[PDB]
Amino acid sequence: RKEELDKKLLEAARAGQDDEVAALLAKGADVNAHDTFGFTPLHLAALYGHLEIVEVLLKRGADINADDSYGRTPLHLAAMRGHLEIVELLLRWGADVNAADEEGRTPLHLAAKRGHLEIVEVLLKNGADVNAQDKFGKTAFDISIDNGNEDLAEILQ
Amino acid sequence: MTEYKLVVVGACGVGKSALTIQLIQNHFVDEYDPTIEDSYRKQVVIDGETCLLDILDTAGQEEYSAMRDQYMRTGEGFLCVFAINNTKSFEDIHHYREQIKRVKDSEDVPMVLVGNKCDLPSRTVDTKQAQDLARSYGIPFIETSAKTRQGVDDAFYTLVREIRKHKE
Ligand SMILES: *CCC(=O)N1CCN(c2nc(=O)n(-c3c(C)ccnc3C(C)C)c3nc(-c4c(O)cccc4F)c(F)cc23)[C@@H](C)C1
Ligand SMILES: Nc1nc2c(ncn2[C@@H]2O[C@H](COP(=O)(O)OP(=O)(O)O)[C@@H](O)[C@H]2O)c(=O)[nH]1
Ligand SMILES: [Mg+2]
Repeated sequence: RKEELDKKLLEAARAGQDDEVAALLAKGADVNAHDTFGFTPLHLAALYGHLEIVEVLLKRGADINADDSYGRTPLHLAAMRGHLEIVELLLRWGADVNAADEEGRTPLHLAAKRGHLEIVEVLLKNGADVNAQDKFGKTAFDISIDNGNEDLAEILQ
Repeated sequence: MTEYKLVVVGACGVGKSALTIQLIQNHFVDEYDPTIEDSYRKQVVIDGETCLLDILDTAGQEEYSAMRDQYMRTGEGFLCVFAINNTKSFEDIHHYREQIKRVKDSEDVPMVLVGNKCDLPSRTVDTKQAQDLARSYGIPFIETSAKTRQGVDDAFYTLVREIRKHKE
């Protein structure tokens, strides 16, 4: 029952059915439920670009700082997917800007590696450590140099 | 340390994410997000030497992705993973191989054929056909099973050794 309801909530968040998400939340589902890897409904809602589902989960009490088995918070997924509205909403709710995953990758590092300039500048505006170092000794500037993107290097400087 | 820029390519549901997670965290994920594409860094010991593996789990169906194509061009080895219980994936392995050949624009590209889901007893792709395809392509074939974590390390080490042989 509880597991099935949580799985239905996760599937509704992944698919992008706001009505189904609202109905499942009204039916007793858990906003902090995690799947096998650890993706909470907020993780999937941020990953798949459903701003309304993200807002509903945040209002209902979703753990915004929760992380999956690899330490990736929903901010990490929203940054790696290049969702400007989602990252702005997550930062507006006090998400851990300098959060670290199992490799110690700041969401700034993920946004730089993917190639999302707007996400990078938005994260920097809200206090993102440019000098942040992962577990392998690579910063955002190093990632920009490796990618060779001149615009990313200009923004990071 | 040597940073090997590995890539893992294949069809949907073949187990690329499962293999990568088994290598990185040594635990199998029964269900994983179909469209998660991220790079995992691992410190391994091969032939007594410490090496760094930077493995990309290509799982995005988008036609254009600057990070993905840059990683593919800069990649040094490719794991072509297919499910033995899925003939369609085995057929699409050739399409992935020719796509990688066109992108890299190189005749000799380090590739390793991987047959995932070896634990399942309803095998659909015969081992003989896969071995014949591998020997025709001149690349090793390794059978892996992410659920039991058998052959994953062997497949990754074979890819690394093939990369080293191509470099030398
Ligand atoms: C179920 C989700 C999943 O596992 N996926 C794996 C990645 N993927 C995928 N899809 C896809 O259509 N192509 C592709 C491209 C980008 C261009 C032309 N043809 C194809 C298909 C018909 C093979 C993917 N291409 C690559 C890839 C290309 O194309 C060239 C060089 C190196 C490559 F890796 C790829 F890695 C994944 C592709 C879908 C099925 C989602
Ligand atoms: N029994 C078994 N199942 C597997 C194995 N590898 C992957 N799977 C299953 O394949 C399903 C989809 O794999 P997925 O993680 O999506 O691979 P991907 O599509 O390449 O990212 C998962 O639910 C796994 O249970 C394996 O080695 N053995
Ligand atoms: Mg995947």
